[PDB]
Amino acid sequence: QPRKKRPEDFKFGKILGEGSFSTVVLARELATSREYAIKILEKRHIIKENKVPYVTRERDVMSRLDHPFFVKLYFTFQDDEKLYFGLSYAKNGELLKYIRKIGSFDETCTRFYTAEIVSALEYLHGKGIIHRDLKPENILLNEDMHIQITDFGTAKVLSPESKQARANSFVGTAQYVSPELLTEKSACKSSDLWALGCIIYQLVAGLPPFRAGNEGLIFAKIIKLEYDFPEKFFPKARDLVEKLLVLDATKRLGCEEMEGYGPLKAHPFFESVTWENLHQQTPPKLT
Ligand SMILES: Nc1ncnc2c1ncn2[C@@H]1O[C@H](COP(=O)(O)OP(=O)(O)OP(=O)(O)O)[C@@H](O)[C@H]1O
Ligand SMILES: O=C(O)[C@@H]1CCC(=O)N(CCc2ccc(Cl)cc2)[C@H]1c1ccccc1Cl
Ligand code: NA
Ligand code: NA
Ligand code: NA
Repeated sequence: QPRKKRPEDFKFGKILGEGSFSTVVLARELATSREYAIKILEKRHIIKENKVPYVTRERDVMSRLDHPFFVKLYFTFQDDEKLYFGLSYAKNGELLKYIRKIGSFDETCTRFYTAEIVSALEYLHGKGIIHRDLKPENILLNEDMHIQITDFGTAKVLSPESKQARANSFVGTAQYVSPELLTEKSACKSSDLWALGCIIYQLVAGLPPFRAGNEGLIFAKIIKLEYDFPEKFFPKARDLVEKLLVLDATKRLGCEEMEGYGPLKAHPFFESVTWENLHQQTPPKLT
């Protein structure tokens, strides 16, 4: 392995963002001149806030990933005060920023970005991992405008030894949380497909489908499947969303009980998509 890195091996630049318990800084490694986004956590805070399992989970999960549509974890290190994660830098930031600025994506852009998310989930689920907090804030964009999914401290590696399907930790974001987590108190891979349906809806409509000024109101709508489509919504995309936003998690297109990603990739909304080539394709410009 390469020499373990230390803070003094880098020059830090701007803060890229600040979370409730972490700060991400842009950094240049002196010996190479490479750029990294380094996520830095104060140990005393992680302890106070009961976040040790989160930090451990983030490292363990990201260490297993090796796919172009995910933020890469290159290294970790620590000192007396802090934990450090050396991540790929996604220069163009959050997908959410683009939704806010443009309001709606056109059909070509919706299809392209949805296809990348589907490709990423196929990989993640193939490794028996549930994301559990999939949302536009956690889909970053690299310099070439391909996706880089992030935020794995609330992900779950399902145990292959027990053929585990359900995860019991209560994690997520209200607009994207699945009805099974609310009613049955567990999530499954298909919970991410529910989140996918909410995201596709959001790209086209400009708002996620279950929305309210507080969480409990959103929960009430999710479990009733209470949402509507705006009058103009690409029809094949509406069909796809209606096949993802299904209360019964065993009936969502793409889930294991529905025979997996093949039928999802075969949906008519994706007819023009070349799946094998996506990360090397030039993304359509977002206008
Ligand atoms: N790999 C990266 N490249 C570029 N920006 C990043 C990267 N990882 C995280 N960020 C940005 O850094 C900011 C802080 O991220 P961080 O994980 O610390 O908190 P968060 O996910 O925004 O909030 P919370 O963790 O409280 O839910 C976020 O806005 C994120 O968009
Ligand atoms: O578990 C691991 O893979 C490593 C191994 C080295 C190590 O001791 N740690 C961190 C242990 C830890 C976690 C949280 C706090 Cl608040 C303090 C110590 C883990 C760690 C080191 C650096 C950066 C992140 C992490 Cl999770
Ligand atoms: Na996040
Ligand atoms: Na985060
Ligand atoms: Na959340």
